[PDB]
Amino acid sequence: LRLSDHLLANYKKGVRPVRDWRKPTTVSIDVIMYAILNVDEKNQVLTTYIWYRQYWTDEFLQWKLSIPTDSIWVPDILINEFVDPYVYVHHRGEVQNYKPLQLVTACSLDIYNFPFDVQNCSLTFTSWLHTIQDINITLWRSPEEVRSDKSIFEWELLEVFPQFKEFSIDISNSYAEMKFYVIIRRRPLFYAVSLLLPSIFLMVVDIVGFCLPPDSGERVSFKITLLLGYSVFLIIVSDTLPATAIGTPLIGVYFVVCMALLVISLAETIFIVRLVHKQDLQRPVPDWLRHLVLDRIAWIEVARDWLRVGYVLDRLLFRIYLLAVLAYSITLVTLWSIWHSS
Amino acid sequence: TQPALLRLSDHLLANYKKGVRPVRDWRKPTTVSIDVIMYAILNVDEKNQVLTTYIWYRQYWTDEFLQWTPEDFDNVTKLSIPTDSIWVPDILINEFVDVGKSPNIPYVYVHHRGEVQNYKPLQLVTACSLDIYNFPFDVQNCSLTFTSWLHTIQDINITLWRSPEEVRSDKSIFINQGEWELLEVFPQFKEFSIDISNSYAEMKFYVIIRRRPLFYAVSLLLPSIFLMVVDIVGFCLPPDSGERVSFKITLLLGYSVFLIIVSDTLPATAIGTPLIGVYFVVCMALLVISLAETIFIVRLVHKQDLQRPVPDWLRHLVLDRIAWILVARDWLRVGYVLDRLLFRIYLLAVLAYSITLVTLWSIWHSS
Amino acid sequence: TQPALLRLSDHLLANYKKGVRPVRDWRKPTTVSIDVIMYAILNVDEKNQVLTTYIWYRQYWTDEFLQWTPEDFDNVTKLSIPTDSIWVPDILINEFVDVGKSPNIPYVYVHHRGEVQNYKPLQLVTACSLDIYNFPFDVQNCSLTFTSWLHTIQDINITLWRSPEEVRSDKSIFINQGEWELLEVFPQFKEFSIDISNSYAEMKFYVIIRRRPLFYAVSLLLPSIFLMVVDIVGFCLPPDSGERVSFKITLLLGYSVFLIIVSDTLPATAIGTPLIGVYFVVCMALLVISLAETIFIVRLVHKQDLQRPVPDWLRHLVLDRIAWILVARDWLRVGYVLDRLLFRIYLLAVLAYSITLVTLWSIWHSS
Amino acid sequence: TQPALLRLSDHLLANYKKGVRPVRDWRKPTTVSIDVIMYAILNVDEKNQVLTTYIWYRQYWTDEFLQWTPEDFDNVTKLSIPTDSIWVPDILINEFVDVGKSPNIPYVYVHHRGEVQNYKPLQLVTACSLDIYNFPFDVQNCSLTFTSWLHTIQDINITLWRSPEEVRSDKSIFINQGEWELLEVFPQFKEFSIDISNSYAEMKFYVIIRRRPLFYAVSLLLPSIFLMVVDIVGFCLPPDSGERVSFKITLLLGYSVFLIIVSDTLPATAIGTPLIGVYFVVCMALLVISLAETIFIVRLVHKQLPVPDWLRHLVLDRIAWILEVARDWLRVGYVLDRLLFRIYLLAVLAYSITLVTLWSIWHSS
Ligand SMILES: NCCc1c[nH]c2ccc(O)cc12
Ligand SMILES: NCCc1c[nH]c2ccc(O)cc12
Repeated sequence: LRLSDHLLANYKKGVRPVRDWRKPTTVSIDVIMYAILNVDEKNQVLTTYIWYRQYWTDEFLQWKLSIPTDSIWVPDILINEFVDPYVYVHHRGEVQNYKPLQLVTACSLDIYNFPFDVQNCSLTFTSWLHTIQDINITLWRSPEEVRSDKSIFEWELLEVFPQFKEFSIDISNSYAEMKFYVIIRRRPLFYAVSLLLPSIFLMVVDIVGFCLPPDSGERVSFKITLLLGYSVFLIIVSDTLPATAIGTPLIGVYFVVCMALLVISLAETIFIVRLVHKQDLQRPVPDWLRHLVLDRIAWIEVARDWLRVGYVLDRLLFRIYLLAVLAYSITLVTLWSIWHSS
Repeated sequence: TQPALLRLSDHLLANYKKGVRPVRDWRKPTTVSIDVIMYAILNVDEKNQVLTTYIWYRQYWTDEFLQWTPEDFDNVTKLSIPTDSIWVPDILINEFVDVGKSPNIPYVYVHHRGEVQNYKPLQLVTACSLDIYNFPFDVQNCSLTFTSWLHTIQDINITLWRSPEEVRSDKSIFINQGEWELLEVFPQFKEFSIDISNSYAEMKFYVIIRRRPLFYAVSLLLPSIFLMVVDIVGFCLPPDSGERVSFKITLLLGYSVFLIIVSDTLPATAIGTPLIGVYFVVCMALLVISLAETIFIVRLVHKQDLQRPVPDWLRHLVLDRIAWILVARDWLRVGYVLDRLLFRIYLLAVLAYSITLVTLWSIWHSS
Repeated sequence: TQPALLRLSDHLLANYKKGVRPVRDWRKPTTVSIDVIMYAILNVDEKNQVLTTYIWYRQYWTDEFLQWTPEDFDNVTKLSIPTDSIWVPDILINEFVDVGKSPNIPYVYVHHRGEVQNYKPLQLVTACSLDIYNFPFDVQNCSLTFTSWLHTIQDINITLWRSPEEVRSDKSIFINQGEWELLEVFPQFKEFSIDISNSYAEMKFYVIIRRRPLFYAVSLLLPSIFLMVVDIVGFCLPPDSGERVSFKITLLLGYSVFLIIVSDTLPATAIGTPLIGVYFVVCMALLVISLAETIFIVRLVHKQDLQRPVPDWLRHLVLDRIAWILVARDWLRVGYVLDRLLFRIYLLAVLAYSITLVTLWSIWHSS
Repeated sequence: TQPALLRLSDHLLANYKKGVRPVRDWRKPTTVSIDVIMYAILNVDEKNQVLTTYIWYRQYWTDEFLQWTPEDFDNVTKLSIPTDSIWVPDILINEFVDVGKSPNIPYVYVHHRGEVQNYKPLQLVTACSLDIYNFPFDVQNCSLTFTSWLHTIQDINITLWRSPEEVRSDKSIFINQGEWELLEVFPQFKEFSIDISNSYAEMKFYVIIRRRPLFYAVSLLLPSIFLMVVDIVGFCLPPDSGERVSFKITLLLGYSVFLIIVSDTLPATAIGTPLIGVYFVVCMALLVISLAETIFIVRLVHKQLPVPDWLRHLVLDRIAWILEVARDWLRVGYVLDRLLFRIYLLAVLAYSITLVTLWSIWHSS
């Protein structure tokens, strides 16, 4: 009890421990990651669980002692991109600080590879107000060699490595910047089942629908039901994939491409249904665009007028849709290869 | 005591009282200089109220009790002492709904002439006016006001550390990510007085903000126009006694899904739904009317039913409305002419929808 | 000489002991006038029955130790004593389930006669009843009980700064743009006694609020009405025709999705579900029953599976039904009477839904 | 002259020092009565294994240094002393995780015989083992232990202000319209000792909370059973080789939306998913299998190949006993579709049975 009274008398919080104020103090911090947490995909902020572990170098306190955090000085080393009591002090001249934190740090998020995304984010360390001409953050050891190889970890933590430069930080002329880039990976299984699994069947059922007779009215009902299916799947699209200034990911483009393609197919099918003997109306073609289109096809009552053109247009659209499906498959293969590479 | 930093700090904080305002004459109000630099507007979340933002905040007021003269002390020109030892003005936001989670930092700089610098980040959450009538092409005008919560004008006064024209166009450190882009910050100085004649000092920072609708356009708009163009052929291309019974209900369910999608991302507000939602409701009503028409004039009601006398004065109307616009046979003719009328109404509705989307885009771009 | 403020603050705070109730006679209670201004209703959580609201709170008590003659201290009649340096009473809301992220105001005005004014913004997370039987046309009242945690009437007595009418009809700074509209704030003071000699002062503010249902009406009421209307009008199709089968199938798919998201959207409390959830699940059951009727119809005529069996239950039940409403052929007649019965049931259900909506709106608008 | 309250407070705290046990004698201990009243169960995070409550915790210890004759201080028989100027028992919670944000009450009465009372609201966050295997019909049993911390009895003897019967039915102030229903608060007294030399004193405020399933009845159970019935009637209605693939994929999309809602509603634990997530996943798997088989059969029949004959013998012998070369393919597709329908009916029967069994266990409490 009386030990604290003696030590607290000859100590001031506001002053830096220095023999002379010209000499700059040295502060060391080692960042410990654990249990990576949810990342808000909106490209605004990500939340992670961290351990601080700050080590000091020189203090004018000499005589294990436990003291409240308000009885010893703690430097205001914080994070530049940052949003949202017992002290382990030794009599030899070293102090230890134990406190868990959540960064909830703002960063730049990449969605263009959803859901197989391996994005990079930074953890910059500095002091918000200190000029840091005397409290530089030169570290005790280099975390590059030791931290990178192994760590103690819906998201996967992959690699955290440091990087330093002298002059930086925009709040003031701050000498403290030891950036901690963070690499994370996402579990895609739930996202795969929720998005890719129902969508890929929406690519193969439409192929099956092309086997139906184009002139038959049953294909119209099939396309109507698939249009309702895309209407329903739009809810999944809106709920699952996030919003970003870059827009929808590379997967989201193919969804609207296939929806537009099926809309065009349905419109063509309905037009052919009208123009075949169901309604016909002896409607003639100008015979100019007809022969032009026939010449284009040449390289890779009222029956032949409409049935042939409808069939060839349906075959062309089926080829286009199969090409779109192949592009989708290639995109997923490439995304999975690049994500599993990391 | 050889470094004498302890001596300097204890000399400045010897007879200093934190609670007393630092003025030699009590009749002179203390003037606070405010600098606000935007960082992000992350997590706008619900659009009924609330606006989350991150700013970098500064304060510059002169303390007359910390005017220690140099050339006799350690010859320093800059001292840092904890914020818990000096008087700090009670500057607060009127819309200060949530304090948020921000690191409260000590050690405000104190100059050798007494000037105090109070750099501090603020993770603000404020309540402002959010008009979603033009969604997704939305531009919002939210206020970040700063005022003394309890001190009056003759106690605390508010000024700007830099001229307003510098504040408007100094979005330097702002990160240009997320769905929202900051356009303008407008500082204005309007006094505050609610009940009695104790004049307050209030400064308004009008944060003009803009939304990027690219994702929203791709996700919600382009499918909507696809359903419009499906309806346009659907009214005229499929004839009666066909698949129209399933067609109209399927597109009606699609429009209902569109209303659902608009609803989930847009919270309840004094305005019911944006203009796009109003047009979706109108198209749903038109589809209901078309379905009622088809069922009532085709199939079991009229096509299968026989010897049902249908008179009325509508045949007198079609002798004139068909000129203005341009029992089985009678039923087919009346169904066809009313279907053409519904075609014209829906074509007008789609034209109005496209025109209003163009108008909203023009307003959003010309902001 | 010393500044006027420093001398006055030293004179007031010398030999001043907080934690002692500032009265020169301990037998007279300290009257703490209370005034509350409602600023915003941040959130009304029916899940946890907690009301999140933001109010501007003012206190008013007389400290008999902080009295000074204005003739001295250079004619000063007001000060800024820190809050944590004097006696501040123990009034707090009994309904707290969370303190809230309310900023602290470290200053008060002490007048030259001892009158102390406390201004602070309170972010309240308080428990309520939150009956959702009338959703969306929902009117709810919440109490804000201000009483001292452990001070009786003989120690602390709570009154109103303003007259009850002024508190009731304030509507000054409230944000009239959210989901909830503030109807009134009803203050009334009742002495609360746990026993015969431990009466406690208590002030109750009744925050009566009213939801804005236009958004919910457009999002939920219009689609959920159009869908049942088209379901009614689709019974005009022949019961035995296969065109109704696809109609029923796709209507089932769309309406099932619609109800999935609706049931996700609707709130739920301990009492159960709103009055419209009953009609929604009733329509669920009715649509399932209609599809089962189609199942029975299709198997009769699509194949020869049901042609061989004959009705063993006879027409007695069917005869009673046709009296109440007013081999194949027999099965088709059974299908027709069941279809007519389901038509009556749908008509009754939709009529009841419309009457319920009208009654809910009339209750909501009247009060 | 001097105010009675001011003079009395000056006299009481002049010789008083915080940190020393108020009992003048060095032998007999300091009894500390306790009275805990539950107000609300704010949050139960099963993933983090933290129980967030809100109690009204009261202490009644008879201080000995705060004794005064009323006749000497203008008949003041009761005084309000700041809680930071006198000794207060250091009773903490053994299951402590976080203290939360609770209002600060800085006053405590002392009577003319030194009878201090300390009422305080606590937004406690405690760690208790939570099992969600019976969601939403789950009954939890979370402890609440108040310990002596520094003192090792014969200094502080924690006792109850009221008998366990009074504290058991503390529903006079509870907000009983939330998700969790407070069943009982049963206190248990037991002494634990680090060493045989001396023992500690503690209480065990067993708090049993039962979840109200009516919150999720319309959100999960009714939509789930509606989708089960819809899947059944969608197996029944369309022909197996007919125009069903479009309807089946629309149904699959709807049920995937339902699973999105479920994942946004159900809670997650390190133990695993509740008993209904298994049924949801099983129904998804069977629906996907049915859609894939129907797609395969329709593709083969529209291909126009007759039978592999490595399975026809077993299908006729075994698979057929569930109860034009493409015609045999259509028949075997129909047989497998009927088998899948029977499997789905068995699965929905199991789902219906387990819900009543879970409800009965929940109702048994
Ligand atoms: N910035 C608000 C200052 C203010 C002026 N009048 C008030 C009345 C109550 C209150 O809490 C605050 C105020
Ligand atoms: N002085 C008010 C004490 C108090 C607070 N909450 C209470 C609830 C019930 C009661 O009898 C008393 C109280």
